[PDB]
Amino acid sequence: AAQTNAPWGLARISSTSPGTSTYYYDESAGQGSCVYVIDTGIEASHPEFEGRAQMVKTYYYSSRDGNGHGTHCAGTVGSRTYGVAKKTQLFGVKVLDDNGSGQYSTIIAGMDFVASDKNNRNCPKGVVASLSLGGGYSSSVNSAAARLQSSGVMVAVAAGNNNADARNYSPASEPSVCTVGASDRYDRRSSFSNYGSVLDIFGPGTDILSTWIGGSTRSISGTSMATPHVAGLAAYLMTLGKTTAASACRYIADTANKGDLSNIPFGTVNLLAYNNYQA
Ligand SMILES: O=[Se](=O)([O-])[O-]
Ligand SMILES: [Ca+2]
Ligand SMILES: [Ca+2]
Ligand SMILES: [Ca+2]
Ligand SMILES: [Ca+2]
Repeated sequence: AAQTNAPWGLARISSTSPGTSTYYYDESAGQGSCVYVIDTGIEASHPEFEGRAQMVKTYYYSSRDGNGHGTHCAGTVGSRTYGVAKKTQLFGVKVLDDNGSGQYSTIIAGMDFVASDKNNRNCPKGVVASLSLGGGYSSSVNSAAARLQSSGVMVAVAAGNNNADARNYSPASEPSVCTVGASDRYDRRSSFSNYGSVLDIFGPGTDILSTWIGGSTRSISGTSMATPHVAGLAAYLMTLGKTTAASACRYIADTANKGDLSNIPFGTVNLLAYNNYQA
């Protein structure tokens, strides 16, 4: 399948070269998979989600996304226009308040929640969790992410936006999950992207168009935007039967575009998420 005039990041994930604008992907499109977006919520009523999104948990007075961040990330996972995996099921877990903030205790509970809640959902092709969030190093937060992964969920987490080594941030620094850095449309490391040995992969993260609250769209930047590209890619590849939740991060690294990013510090992987889709 071909989506013309796609957001650059979608075109990038199905290309061996920067500078194209069509996204190519197998029409299965992540059908039968599920992606949990653990964030500020998801505006499930957005036409872009086509009834495939729903809120399943909140720790606050509403399950509504009063911020936009979670809706944007969910859009990059699975919206019809802005998403990687255009037929996946999206589940929102609101661990961040409408200011985009959340206590680590709440974030941990949300991860635990997903590990169990997947047993209440129909996801025959597998389960992914996307965590576009983080803060300073916490062994408890890392352990929660490790448990979620161990439970059979492909966990993708943002590296962080500190232009620093991700070793000092969580859940970025948990080795067993998929830690995602950000690139731009010219295949440069995004100016803000964290780096380091713990990164597994880069995805598009600068100037990413997606859904926003109030039935709208906007372009924003962050490792938060790169992460859902990788989460959606995992769901897509799992639906194709090419990999599993336990092995998807490694598979994505194996099959990535290699050596094509600039300003990658010595000792950080030079790997850009790629679907290797061949019609
Ligand atoms: O190229 Se675009 O319109 O910023 O995705
Ligand atoms: Ca409500
Ligand atoms: Ca450093
Ligand atoms: Ca890892
Ligand atoms: Ca290893």
